[PDB]
Amino acid sequence: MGQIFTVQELKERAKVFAKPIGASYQGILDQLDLVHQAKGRDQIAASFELNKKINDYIAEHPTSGRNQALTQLKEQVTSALGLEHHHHHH
Repeated sequence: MGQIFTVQELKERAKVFAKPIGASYQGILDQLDLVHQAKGRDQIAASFELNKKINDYIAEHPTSGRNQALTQLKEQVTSALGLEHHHHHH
């Protein structure tokens, strides 16, 4: 809340409705804490990388107002690593 979104705090808002645990999806939360490993302009510059790619979250659930927070919030730090949204044909 001070600056970078906390993983525990995200779970509260991300709780929405009781849903199955992704387990492997938790990687999205490790980015918040991991961002502490990168340093210099590369760390923050990463913030602009996933930023655009995160726009996908809105496209997936644009009807939800929560995406506005996750999109903008994650775009700050989660992107701070530029993990590049993974996708495949299916």
